[PDB]
Amino acid sequence: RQYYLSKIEELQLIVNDKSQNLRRLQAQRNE
Amino acid sequence: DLYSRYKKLQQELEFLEVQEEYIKDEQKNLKK
Amino acid sequence: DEFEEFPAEEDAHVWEDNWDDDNVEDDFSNQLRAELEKHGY
Amino acid sequence: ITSAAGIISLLDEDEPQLKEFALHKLNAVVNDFWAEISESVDKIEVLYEDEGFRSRQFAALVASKVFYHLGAFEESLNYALGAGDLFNVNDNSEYVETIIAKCIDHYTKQCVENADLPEGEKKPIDQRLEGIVNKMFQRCLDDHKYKQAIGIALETRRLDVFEKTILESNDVPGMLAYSLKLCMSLMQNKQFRNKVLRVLVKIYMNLEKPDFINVCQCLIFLDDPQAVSDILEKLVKEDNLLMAYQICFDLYESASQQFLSSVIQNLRTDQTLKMIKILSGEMAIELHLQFLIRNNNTDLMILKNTKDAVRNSVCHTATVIANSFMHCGTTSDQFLRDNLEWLARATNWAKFTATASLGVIHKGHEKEALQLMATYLPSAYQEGGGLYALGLIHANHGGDIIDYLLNQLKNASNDIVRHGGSLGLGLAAMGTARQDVYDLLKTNLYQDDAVTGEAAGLALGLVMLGSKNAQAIEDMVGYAQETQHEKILRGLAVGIALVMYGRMEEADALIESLCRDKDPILRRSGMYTVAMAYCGSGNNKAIRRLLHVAVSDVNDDVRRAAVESLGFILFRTPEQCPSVVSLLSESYNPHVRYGAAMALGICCAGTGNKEAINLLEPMTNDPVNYVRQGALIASALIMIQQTEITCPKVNQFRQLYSKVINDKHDDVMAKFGAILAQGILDAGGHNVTISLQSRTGHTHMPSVVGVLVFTQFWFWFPLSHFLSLAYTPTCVIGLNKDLKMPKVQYKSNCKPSTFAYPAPKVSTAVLSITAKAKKKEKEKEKKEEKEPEPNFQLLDNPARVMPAQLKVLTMPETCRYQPFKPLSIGGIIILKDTSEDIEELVEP
Amino acid sequence: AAAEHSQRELDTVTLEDIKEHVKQLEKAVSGKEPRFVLRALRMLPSTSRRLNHYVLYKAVQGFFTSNNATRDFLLPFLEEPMDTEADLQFRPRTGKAASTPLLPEVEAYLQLLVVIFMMNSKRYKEAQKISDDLMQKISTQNRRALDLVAAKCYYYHARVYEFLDKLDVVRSFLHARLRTATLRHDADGQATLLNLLLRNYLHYSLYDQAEKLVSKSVFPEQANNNEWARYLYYTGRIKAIQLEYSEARRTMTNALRKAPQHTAVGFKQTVHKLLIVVELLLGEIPDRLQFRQPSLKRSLMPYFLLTQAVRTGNLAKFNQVLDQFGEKFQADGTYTLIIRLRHNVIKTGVRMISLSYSRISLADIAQKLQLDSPEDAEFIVAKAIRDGVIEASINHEKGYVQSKEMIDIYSTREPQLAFHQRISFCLDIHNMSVKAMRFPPKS
Repeated sequence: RQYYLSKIEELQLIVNDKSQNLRRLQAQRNE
Repeated sequence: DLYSRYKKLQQELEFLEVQEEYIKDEQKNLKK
Repeated sequence: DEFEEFPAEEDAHVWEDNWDDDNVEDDFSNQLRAELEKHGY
Repeated sequence: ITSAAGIISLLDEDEPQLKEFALHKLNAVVNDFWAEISESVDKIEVLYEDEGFRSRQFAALVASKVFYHLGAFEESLNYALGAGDLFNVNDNSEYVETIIAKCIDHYTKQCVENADLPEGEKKPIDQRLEGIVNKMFQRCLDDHKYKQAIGIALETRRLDVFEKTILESNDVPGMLAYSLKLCMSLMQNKQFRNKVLRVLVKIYMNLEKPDFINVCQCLIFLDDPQAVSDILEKLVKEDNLLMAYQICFDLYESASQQFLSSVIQNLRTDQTLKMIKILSGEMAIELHLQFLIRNNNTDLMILKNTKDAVRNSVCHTATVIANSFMHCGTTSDQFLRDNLEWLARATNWAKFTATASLGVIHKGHEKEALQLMATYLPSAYQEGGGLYALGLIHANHGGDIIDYLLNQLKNASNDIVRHGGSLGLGLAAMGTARQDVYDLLKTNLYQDDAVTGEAAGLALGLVMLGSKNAQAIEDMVGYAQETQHEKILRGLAVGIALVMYGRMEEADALIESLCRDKDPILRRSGMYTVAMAYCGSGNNKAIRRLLHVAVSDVNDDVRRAAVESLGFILFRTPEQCPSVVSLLSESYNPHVRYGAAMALGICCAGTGNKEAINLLEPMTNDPVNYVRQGALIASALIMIQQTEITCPKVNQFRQLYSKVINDKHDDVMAKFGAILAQGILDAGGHNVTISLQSRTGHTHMPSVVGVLVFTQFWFWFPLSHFLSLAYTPTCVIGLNKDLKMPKVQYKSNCKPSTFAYPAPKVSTAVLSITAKAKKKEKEKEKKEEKEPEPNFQLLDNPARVMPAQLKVLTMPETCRYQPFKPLSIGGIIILKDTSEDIEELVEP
Repeated sequence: AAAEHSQRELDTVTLEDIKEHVKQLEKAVSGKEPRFVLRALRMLPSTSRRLNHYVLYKAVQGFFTSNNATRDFLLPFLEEPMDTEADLQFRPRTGKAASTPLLPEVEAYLQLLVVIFMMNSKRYKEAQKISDDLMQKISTQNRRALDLVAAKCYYYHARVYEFLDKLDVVRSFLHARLRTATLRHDADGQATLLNLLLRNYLHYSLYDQAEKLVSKSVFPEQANNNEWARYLYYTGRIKAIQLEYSEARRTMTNALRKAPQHTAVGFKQTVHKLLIVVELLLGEIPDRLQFRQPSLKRSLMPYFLLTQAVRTGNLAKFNQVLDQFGEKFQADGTYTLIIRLRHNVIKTGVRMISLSYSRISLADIAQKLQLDSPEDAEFIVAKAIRDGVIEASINHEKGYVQSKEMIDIYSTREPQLAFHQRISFCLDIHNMSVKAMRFPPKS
């Protein structure tokens, strides 16, 4: 069960930075 | 829940990519 | 964040000092006195 | 100490025995000195490359470990795979964990490719690689909870292990429900979806008492009409009956008319006559009609303050369309009967909406309707309206009405009556794909009468709904870039949109061919075709195709149909959508802003998300008039059947709708949203809700079509009534026998209170002596001196429960009669009748 | 005593700091940003001190206290305070929070503080048992944030072993533990582990073993300044020994530039020690402003007499210094490098002659460098020319070492290339600044 959970725990880091990124791009836009 | 978390996360990543692509376009088009 | 890993292991002269100053050589007047005397004779 | 790496000198030697002690030793010390052995590589590699070494299978392990330490995973599995037994089987160490992770990570990539090209061209899969994964598959099976390996099972195809996992000990068949839900929701390949479904059905059949409810629901997506027909017959021959009824009653509430028409046909080849009677939809409308008529309660006071607040503008059509919602499927036309002179204050086209409004009010009336329509409205517009009105009553279920409609459409003034006629016939035989109807609809379209086209186009699309008819799509478009009369295109734009409903990959050419055509109307039809062809499955490819046009394209109309079209494809997951458009909805051209509201509305069918709402909150103040108009409609669309307790803005907007309508200096367009919004909030007397998603997770073809053509009200007011299709009575019928309607008393779980049915100068100071008199006057004054609440609502079989409360419903365990189909999902359910002395028959 | 009363006030403030750390630690876990922890970990060295036995006990009696075996592990390993009058129950976890197992971040952080206290209390074994268990705890723990808190503990754990003075028992452990990070794309943990590992390698002089590890391994570019400074020194030490001098100066000077302005009096002391010796072997007289600085004044004074020797070229003076100050060099780990110089003093004077003279006749070079014969200089003159310490051509037809005719660089392509490396970094800085910009998810 370990690999199936480590894999989700690295894709979680990538989506996390994407979400912080999408917020910024929304900010650069609305201005 | 090992599988369940997996598909929601990967779906989120795939969908957040679309938001990036659209926002990247709209920033460009707005600049026009 | 002191690097305690690397142990942190009179001449209170203010002026910044250049390498050439340390050079040990006889005073200038003695050089010229010799140089002038040598070519003088 | 082990502070050196000269062993690689041993592997430099030639004695085969001496290599083995070196190779063994490195694998005993590779975990630390991965550096030097990295430069060796070839030395260790050649040992395995050489087929004569005595312990080659040990060479790869050490070499593989060196590469795993170095980090070239692309080569680590290669050597790991080459070895065996000791290679990775140990399944104990971290290096094993990292190699296995990739190996099962590598496996899926090949298998996904393989399932793409299975016609012999499929690339080979190494047995050791399959060996390790299946060994893992055999590992994941026998280790611990199988609800995990199943996910990895379907992660890398491998249907055999999928069947093995669920069919194995599996604790209980509950994990079958878990797998089924995952197959429907988080599966993005239809071809796999079919293959997963076949496994889910096959497991269903072999069960001792197969779950008929799920199996028929499973089959519907699998598109197996004949298979369900044989299931129905055996259930009848086995004397099951009681379970057979729900399978039919659940079937009609999800499937398509073509599916039913085929499934009914198989049966024809006593009780079966009952089965046919209930699959065709006779019963559902009648019970759904009996519900709404028996449980109707529409606050006519709300309309009155809107009728008297109308400034005689074009908002007379709004009130005529507003009430249609407030009485959709209720037959309570008291308002139109009551206020009669005012009804006649609208003439020309609005007369066509009013005549149509009568049809929606008698929604689901059936046999009485044919005379019913002729009685009230027996005028080119009015007659055209009645014929269109007749279709609404028999919407999706014409049956016999189609033949009369076909005959009546042919004999017409070749004017408005033809316009209403085609729309009525198209609506009546919606999805029938009937050739006879289609040929006549074409002739009217080829008539090229402008107003005729706008209805023939939609009628052409609806009749061919989801048919992919190559002739229809080629023919429909061929008219588009060959006709003037923009109006005819407006119908054709949606008309060819619905022809591709739900294929979801099947054409994908009209989506690309149309999006490139210069004619902006066709482009919109291309964008809509993305909505109707990708409804539900939020394909990230399409959503990127569609947001693009809404940001770059120039013709603003296509831009709107771009942003708005998102909702149809994201409606299965209302969570993502309130975020995607949250920034679209402030775009510099107000058209794109409009698409945001309608996108938010269609997106969130009936949920009081309060996240979509808050986005529409600032919009409702938008300077543009049409951006405001859509905002209220989008808000009203999502806020249907929700009390202030359910969503804390519902009561806030209601007075905003009242304020906008009762205002005098707002543009009529904002009001049209206001009037329409009023009808949406109380549609069906607070007894219907709009939800494109079916009860069992399906895409509701009647409901989704309803909204799409409704959104095309900007181009035609009389299309407005098409939202009547999106009203699904939020009801649970306690049908026990075929016709018995017992007065079942069942209870809900309204926790802290009840909800649902909502609603029915200055004193001047004069400080000189004011206080002295008042302080002396007071002195003169002194001288003068739910726990048992509803949620146990004793409601007849027609009990209105909104979608959020279908779960908090408490089983009628107290009542002598309890339901045999699980009574937690609204709709029509079979009451499991207890011991004899059956009574409490209801049939008003 | 009021000193301890301020101490417990320091404890509570450290507890509040810890509670700030734990609340931020618990913040990052649910805050979806590992960045938060870095602030708590930077206060770690600051809060690392200022703690006695009462601190952890109340912290561990304030934190944890879930009745978990955790209390049973570190409470015995630290002296417990008496029934103190100011029993401020500092429990950021109340009931359910106590019932909920401590997140792997805070537990290690608290355990590290015990570990730090263990170091602060010289209890490297109780910390050893604490720490390896910490690792034995965090070895299984696979979160994304714990990698940071794990990284700090690692060096302390390497540091607890560092005071344990074995460094081979952790040679393997830190060697494998590193590989756990790299298979995780983790940023900080890989950085911290490598530096501690390398320190292990140089400490026993396995430069060959070390030179490999840097060869295959890649140091995360987006690494902590503190770490980036460290790795550059160790690589500089390795490169200098490997006879790649010119690169040794570039990294060491760059390593020095990254020193934490004024916190690490030591690191700047040692690097300058190698830089001065490294520079001498390459033929460059080091900067004088070094030897006068306050912190490095007496520390580098031993090297001072050397650099004066090389410029003077008085070999007798050079040997005299090694005889006296030489022994001290060994402890600094530089004696060997100085030994290289003793038979390399001729190079600089060959550079001094090539920097000023432009056509010096060989016989003259012999006179001004003390070379025994005009023939001997030729090999040395060419060799310095051969080794790229000069830019001259020896025309043996008439025995004159011509220097290269320098050109107008601004008309050649050198300035453009120097501007490119500059502009690429300047543009990259803009992207890195803009790329993060950390617009908080609009609240």
